[PDB]
Amino acid sequence: MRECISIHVGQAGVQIGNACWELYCLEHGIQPDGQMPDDSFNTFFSETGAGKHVPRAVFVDLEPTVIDEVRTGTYRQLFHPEQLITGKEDAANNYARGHYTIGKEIIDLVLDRIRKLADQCTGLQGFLVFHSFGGGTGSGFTSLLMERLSVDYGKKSKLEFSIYPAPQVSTAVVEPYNSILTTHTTLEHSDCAFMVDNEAIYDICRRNLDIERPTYTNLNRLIGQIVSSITASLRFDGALNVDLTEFQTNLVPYPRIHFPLATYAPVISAEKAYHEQLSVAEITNACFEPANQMVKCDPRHGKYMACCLLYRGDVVPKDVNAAIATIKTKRTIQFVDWCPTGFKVGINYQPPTVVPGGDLAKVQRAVCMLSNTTAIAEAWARLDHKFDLMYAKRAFVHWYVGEGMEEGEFSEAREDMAALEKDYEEVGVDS
Amino acid sequence: MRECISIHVGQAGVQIGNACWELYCLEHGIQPDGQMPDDSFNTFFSETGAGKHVPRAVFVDLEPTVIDEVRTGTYRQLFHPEQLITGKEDAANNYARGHYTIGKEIIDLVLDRIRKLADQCTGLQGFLVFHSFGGGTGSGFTSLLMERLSVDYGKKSKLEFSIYPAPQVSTAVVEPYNSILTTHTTLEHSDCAFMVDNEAIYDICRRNLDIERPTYTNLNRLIGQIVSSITASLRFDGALNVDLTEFQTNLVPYPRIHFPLATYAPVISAEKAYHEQLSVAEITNACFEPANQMVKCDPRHGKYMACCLLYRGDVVPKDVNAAIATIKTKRTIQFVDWCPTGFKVGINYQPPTVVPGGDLAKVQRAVCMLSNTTAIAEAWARLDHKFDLMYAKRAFVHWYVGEGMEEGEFSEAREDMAALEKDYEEVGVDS
Amino acid sequence: IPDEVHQNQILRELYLKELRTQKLYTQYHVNPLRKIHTVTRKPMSWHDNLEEPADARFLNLIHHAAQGPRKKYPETQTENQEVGWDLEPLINPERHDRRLNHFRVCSDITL
Amino acid sequence: MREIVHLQAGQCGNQIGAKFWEVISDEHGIDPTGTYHGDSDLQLERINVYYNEATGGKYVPRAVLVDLEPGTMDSVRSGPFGQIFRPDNFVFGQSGAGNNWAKGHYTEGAELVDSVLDVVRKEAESCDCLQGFQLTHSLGGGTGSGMGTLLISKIREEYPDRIMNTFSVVPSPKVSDTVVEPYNATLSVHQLVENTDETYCIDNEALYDICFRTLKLTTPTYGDLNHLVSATMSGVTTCLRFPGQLNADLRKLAVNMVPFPRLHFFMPGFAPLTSRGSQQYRALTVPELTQQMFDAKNMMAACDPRHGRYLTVAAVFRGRMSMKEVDEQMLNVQNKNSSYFVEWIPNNVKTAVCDIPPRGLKMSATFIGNSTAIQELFKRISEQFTAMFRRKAFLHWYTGEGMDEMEFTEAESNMNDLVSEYQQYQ
Amino acid sequence: MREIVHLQAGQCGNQIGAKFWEVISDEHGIDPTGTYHGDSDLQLERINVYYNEATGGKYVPRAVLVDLEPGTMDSVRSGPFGQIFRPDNFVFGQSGAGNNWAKGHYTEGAELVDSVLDVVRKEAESCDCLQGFQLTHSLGGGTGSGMGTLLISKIREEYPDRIMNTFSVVPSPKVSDTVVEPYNATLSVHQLVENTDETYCIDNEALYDICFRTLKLTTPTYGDLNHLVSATMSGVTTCLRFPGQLNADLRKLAVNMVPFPRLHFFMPGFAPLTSRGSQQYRALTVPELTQQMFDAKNMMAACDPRHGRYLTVAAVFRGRMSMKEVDEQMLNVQNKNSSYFVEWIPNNVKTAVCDIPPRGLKMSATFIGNSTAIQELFKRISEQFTAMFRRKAFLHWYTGEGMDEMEFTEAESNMNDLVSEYQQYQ
Ligand SMILES: Nc1nc2c(ncn2[C@@H]2O[C@H](COP(=O)(O)OP(=O)(O)OP(=O)(O)O)[C@@H](O)[C@H]2O)c(=O)[nH]1
Ligand SMILES: Nc1nc2c(ncn2[C@@H]2O[C@H](COP(=O)(O)OP(=O)(O)OP(=O)(O)O)[C@@H](O)[C@H]2O)c(=O)[nH]1
Ligand SMILES: Nc1nc2c(ncn2[C@@H]2O[C@H](COP(=O)(O)OP(=O)(O)O)[C@@H](O)[C@H]2O)c(=O)[nH]1
Ligand SMILES: Nc1nc2c(ncn2[C@@H]2O[C@H](COP(=O)(O)OP(=O)(O)O)[C@@H](O)[C@H]2O)c(=O)[nH]1
Ligand SMILES: [Mg+2]
Ligand SMILES: [Mg+2]
Repeated sequence: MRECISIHVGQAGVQIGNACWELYCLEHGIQPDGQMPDDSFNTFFSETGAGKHVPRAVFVDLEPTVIDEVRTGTYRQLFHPEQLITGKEDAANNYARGHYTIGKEIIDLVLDRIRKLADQCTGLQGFLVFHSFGGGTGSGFTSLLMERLSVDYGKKSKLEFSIYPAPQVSTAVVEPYNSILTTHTTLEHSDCAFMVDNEAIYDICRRNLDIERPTYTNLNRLIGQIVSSITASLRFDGALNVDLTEFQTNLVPYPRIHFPLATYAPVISAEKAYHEQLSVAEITNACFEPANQMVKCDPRHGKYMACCLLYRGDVVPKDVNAAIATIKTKRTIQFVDWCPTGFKVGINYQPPTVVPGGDLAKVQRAVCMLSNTTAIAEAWARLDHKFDLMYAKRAFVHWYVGEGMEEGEFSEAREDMAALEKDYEEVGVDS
Repeated sequence: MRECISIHVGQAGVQIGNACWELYCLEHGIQPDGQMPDDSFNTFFSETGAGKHVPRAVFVDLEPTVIDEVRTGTYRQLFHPEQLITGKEDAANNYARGHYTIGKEIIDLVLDRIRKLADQCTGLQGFLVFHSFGGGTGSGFTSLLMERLSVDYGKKSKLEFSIYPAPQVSTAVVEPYNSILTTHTTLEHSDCAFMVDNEAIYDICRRNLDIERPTYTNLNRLIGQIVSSITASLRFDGALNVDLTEFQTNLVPYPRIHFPLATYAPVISAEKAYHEQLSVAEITNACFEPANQMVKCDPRHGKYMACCLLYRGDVVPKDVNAAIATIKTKRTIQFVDWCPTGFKVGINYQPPTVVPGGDLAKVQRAVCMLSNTTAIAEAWARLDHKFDLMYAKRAFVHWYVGEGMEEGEFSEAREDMAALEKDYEEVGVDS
Repeated sequence: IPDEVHQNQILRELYLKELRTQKLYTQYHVNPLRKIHTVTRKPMSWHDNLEEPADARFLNLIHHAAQGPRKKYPETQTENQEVGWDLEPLINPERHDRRLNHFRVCSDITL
Repeated sequence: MREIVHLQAGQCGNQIGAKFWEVISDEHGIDPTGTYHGDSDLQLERINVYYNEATGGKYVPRAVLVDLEPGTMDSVRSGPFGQIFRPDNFVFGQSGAGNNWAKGHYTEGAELVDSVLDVVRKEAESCDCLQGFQLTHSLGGGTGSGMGTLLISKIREEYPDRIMNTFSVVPSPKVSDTVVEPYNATLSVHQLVENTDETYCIDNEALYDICFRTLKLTTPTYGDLNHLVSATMSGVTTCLRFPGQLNADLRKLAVNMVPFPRLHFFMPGFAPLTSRGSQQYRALTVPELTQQMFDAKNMMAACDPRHGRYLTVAAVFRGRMSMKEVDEQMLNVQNKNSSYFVEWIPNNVKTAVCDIPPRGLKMSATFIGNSTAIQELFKRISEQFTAMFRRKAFLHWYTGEGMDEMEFTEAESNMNDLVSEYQQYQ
Repeated sequence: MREIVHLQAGQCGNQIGAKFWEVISDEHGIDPTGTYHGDSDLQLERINVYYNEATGGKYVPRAVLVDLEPGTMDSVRSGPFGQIFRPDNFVFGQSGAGNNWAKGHYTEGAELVDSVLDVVRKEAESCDCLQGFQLTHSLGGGTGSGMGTLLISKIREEYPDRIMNTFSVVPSPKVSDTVVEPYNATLSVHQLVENTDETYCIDNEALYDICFRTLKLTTPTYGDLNHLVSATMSGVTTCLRFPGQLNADLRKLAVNMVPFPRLHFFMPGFAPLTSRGSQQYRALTVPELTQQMFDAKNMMAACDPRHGRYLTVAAVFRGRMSMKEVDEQMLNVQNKNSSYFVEWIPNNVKTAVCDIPPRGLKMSATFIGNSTAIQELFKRISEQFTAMFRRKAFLHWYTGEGMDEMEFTEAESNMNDLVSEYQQYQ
């Protein structure tokens, strides 16, 4: 009955998506041809008369070199070929080109396949979109993707899983230019929106998973485990079951603030799993470490508004509420005085499943915390400084302006970003 | 005892009728020689006492090269050798030549065979006339063919299947001249007039059948499945059964408006049909898709008058009424205020039969849709412009004038056609 | 104002040295294994439906092209094919056991 | 069923038709003895369009060869395929015309057209239902222009409602041969305005440019030039002899390309031609075949089609192909070339595809185009006639045979009216 | 899918492509006859970027070889890899420019532009969607730099929004092989500053420096030099033909590198190059590849960015490589070198990675980086141009052909303004 639609936008969306959909098939025991050798698969797969399953995913891309690798590999028989949407020409790291020039040629094809998938749904819990701030139409076409979804669909959930531009490492020069102009869309047309930046995931894989040389496949296996633990309360029985709309309402203090931080615990190797036990209290303390956080910001600087936790495995409610008491006793961590009861707890019996060839090991007890802090103002004023530092001498403006957008729209992104950072300042003051 | 006679006039009626009769022969399990290796075949065949089956078809043309391929082809033993009536000299895309000076030699031969075929019938249901508006023989000779059938048979139903001249692509120069004079006959001597043009078949075969360059053979096999779906009610039983008189009363509100639009669903290739789940409540949406319309006109600009739906295969009557309720709740689909009961349902038990070498897929559920809309007003006004643009200073008129028809008949066809387009404007308005 | 009596012999010697330097294609009929188009034959015109043989080499090329990367290559060639390369289960899939494998089960009232 | 009597006139016409009967007997697999040795039996389905059955399974062509010098036919009879013609149809005089239009029309024409019309009466009466006639000639010689125009005039008053087809080689300035060349072409166009249903215009400049630059031939012998013309004649009438999905015979193209009765001059071209070395560097596709059909280098008339407006275009295709590709290509060339094509006739193009191409080739192209650039040929011919007639050049040869001097004034008044009709509709 | 059409200009223009079409043919496994000998099916997946398809399984390059001296193309045609090109692509004149820019721009340019734009319409219209065009030339001769500036100006005007990649070989004071080469360089960069999207500055001093000091070749004939130039030309646009974990095609490098439209001059350099004896003591790891890459020894320009400021940096990598190492090594060089990098643009570097390495090699990279050291080459060229123009040197072989004398001062006003912009951004 319950079901969602995945919208993998961009080259990062495809590499994330095939990491997620590889994990889903082995989780539900479905072969690459789609036929198995119970309604757990109903949330993402669609049943036909012949015994197959079609994933409810739409791949949004503007370059054919990233779709044809999907159509050639092992999963060529899995996905329906009309779900993979390829543009004729890439915007090539341009928000403006994917907003006014390139994106309106295939905006009709995306909304048509959205209509077909939502027609098959008997009741639609929400949408998941996957994209990155850095790229052109991963940030650009996503901006006009939300405009059509919000107007057509009123109160349907639309989750925005994003990748923030890292403060130090980058693969572009116009990367801060693309990120700030997407603040207009996400502030207005997003029910929820996560972010993890790549520099933080770089620190964890070096020291926790014991990998000298990882690529984006080992990062996207980690991000697949985050989404799997989120949606498994929809797919499997739980001692406490938490739906998609449940923790959506319970983490946001204001409609202007819908930006949690995601962390996962434990992340250890199969040789280090031979040594250390993994209990409920041991994995609870690991989510509060600023080293193991998956965003380069320190909650020790800021203040927690609310907390959402997602437990999986041999998890007893006795040990959950015992470890919460220990965390409130330590004075290194703080909570705002206007949220005394800030936690939310969910438990599922099924342990997380592992992928063959992956880096992690199979674990009984795991937790995926969703905490909203005032430490996100640390990673915004840094990017607002660098967006102001480049734009002081008026650089790269001729490429964006000449494509159709006026020069005053850059100044519009200044005040909306300046006002949004002011709304996070008034949260942290105590009454 | 319910029997019909098919008449293929001109070249365009031959290959359209060629796609039909190779489809009909395999639908009834008959060998190419015409002898079977059940009274269903009596609608379209006559059983000779020796054991051979003869089609109820008269192939008439003025050029011998298009019929001589039939006399030596695969089913050269199927037809009677005298039914393949062949003229001496072609009309050369002249409505004047095929109506007055060339068609007067062959009209005596064809009415004797219609009389001899209809004398064999113990009960008659209707005629099936296949042609196109563009060519001279399919236009001029069909004009005086139905004039003689009107004075011989009083209240006999005559289905008129015609290929409409496409707005953009055209294989003739004098093509708009033929269609304006042709409508004068069809306006008075025809009970229905099914309109399908070539250009929309080109686009539907591209994105749905995934064949980039279709020829006439792939075009007419789509036409054959529409005609086979209409006649499947007569030949085969069903939960709901319709006749030729059934939808003639139910789709023609006024004597001047008998031009329905015919589309088919699904049109899915064998590679994709392995993937999708096909149900009754979702193939009704494929009928009302503006891209899947078989005529190059926008149904969203016009208002519907009536719709006739013919489902085939594993169809349950709860599913058609759930699908109609889904369609009527939408706002893009519009209906006139003087017709709330705008639908009609037909369900048959036998699924459509695919042809070896065909492009379609073996599907249980298929639907044929016949609507009479106000969206065909724009499809004639675009051809009303082209004829009057030719007739500004008498282009190509001297070939028709020297034949034997007078100059004032071109204006009389324009005056009748301009009066007919004003009928759509006065009935399309709400009260 | 050109001199055509010289232009013609310039073209003649040009074509002649092109004839001297021309080397023909050595008859290695290579075709892409991806896609090639067809034209549908006539229903009644029996000049199209003659009995005629079909190549088996290109059939083998189709049956080798429509295949998985693991079946094609012994070792992986690029990095994007690394996901899903090993699809085998390390433990047998005892999905029938409701004891250790909790799953959602349909009820008769909802259906 | 539908038959055409082929007719050849003059030295230029006889050499054109000798190659024509050599190239289309290859299509039907007829040996020079006249028997049948072929591979596909479709070649006897439609062979009576151009041939007459003889006893013993021998086929003879339906051609009449008229000339005034026996020095041309004995070369034709000593040719490769010279043994198939009937010796009765060889009609000739003994005294030459001398490249004078008045000789072949008034002096020596009246003694021979009694015999020639007797021969063509027997060939036309032996048909089942006559489609029309075919004539190959040139507008620069005494026999090709003088007797040819009178011979059509006698035909039309006997057979009023037929399809009269003529091929003419138009005189050219850069390949000017005779000193009285504008005299012959001006007096012959006067008759071709009111006496023929369609005329094909061929220039000798375009045949030289095509055979040297595009074909890259070392030796442009007249056989190779005539091999270019013969591919046009075979491709125009291929819908009579060869079945296809969409067909267009002579009368279907007669109505469509003639909007007004004084405009029946066309520009042919052929499009699968390739150079000596670019055989393997080419892709045989319909978009490749369409652009070379429209290419101004491949026009068989020595005038720029870019300098005028197309009235109507007919493209006759061959080989196995799919015509969704046909209609998309012809809309592309109409849409992107808005200025060249006329606006008073949308969809100027007409197409026709036949299943069987010429042997040794997968696909073939036949172009027939009606343009307003034809006035450039007629204006240049008219001024050379005007320069001669002002000083009365070479008139004593023509006026001494019984032809009045006012007939040239009537001819140029008739011809200059035709040039204004081209500009009137342009 | 996305297409770059190749163009040539001059004797240096033809010799660059003669080695460039050889090196990528072996990359795509194409023999001199033109067959396919490949072990990976992924090569043929994206091959339509540079090859057109012909019948029988033939691939022909999309190159137009332009020259005014046919002796150069005859050496190209008689070369090992010269028969692959279609013969219509060779466009030649009959009289040379004589190393004069004005001769190749005004006098003989107008009679040869009609031929080359007649060809490039066929190389553009015959496909689905164009990504851009490519030009290679030298700024020392009047052939390549002459109409090579002027062929762009019409085709930029015809095609307004495309991508125009150019390879320019600037003249040098040490390898000065032409007296009039400052007159050639100054009036070409003047046209190049407004007509061109991208331009790479390669100089023969640095080509000599790399082959002598680093590669230790004893007899480096220009084929070996053109091997090094064409390896950079392949590595820049290798994302068009090969998918990667992170891809960046020509348009991706187009927007991000140029901060302003008037500064599109870059310096290429390459890393894996070593000497014949130093291979077995050298490894290939990402640090080794980036350590040698920003080294000034392997730069292919006659400028040193140690005296200047890196505006924007790029690096396009190839081979089996981890994302972190490509990111951690490039972070250190930005942080440690606080003087060579600009301060008003942080994270100056763009990065791309390609899975498919060049054959016979495991790892590789291609460098593009815009610096204010390019004004060293611009100032020393301009001062020699002003020195000779002060004393009326060689002018009547330009102004005697019908051109104004004041166009130089407008070009001088453009030349010193461009170097003024590089100073105020430094
Ligand atoms: N976390 C994470 N980020 C990625 C991954 N792949 C790409 N990115 C981010 O994506 C940004 C660049 O965008 P692209 O990968 O080119 O894809 P895109 O967003 O569609 O941009 P275009 O290709 O120009 O359309 C980089 O700044 C990266 O930060 C990935 O696998 N994981
Ligand atoms: N949809 C469709 N249209 C066809 C087909 N065959 C012919 N036509 C149409 O028929 C029109 C011309 O008429 P023809 O079929 O060629 O022959 P005709 O009607 O007898 O006219 P004449 O040949 O002059 O006697 C063309 O413009 C085509 O659009 C077909 O198989 N399918
Ligand atoms: N196409 C073509 N033209 C020819 C041939 N032979 C001669 N001509 C042309 O015919 C013209 C002379 O015509 P002529 O032979 O005197 O005509 P006649 O009086 O009927 O014999 C010359 O200008 C030639 O260009 C030929 O074999 N083919
Ligand atoms: N990098 C490089 N430069 C060359 C090469 N050949 C010639 N040049 C340069 O080109 C200049 C002369 O080129 P030139 O032959 O006159 O060019 P053209 O006039 O266009 O044919 C000299 O200054 C050389 O520096 C080469 O193979 N590589
Ligand atoms: Mg994208
Ligand atoms: Mg016909």
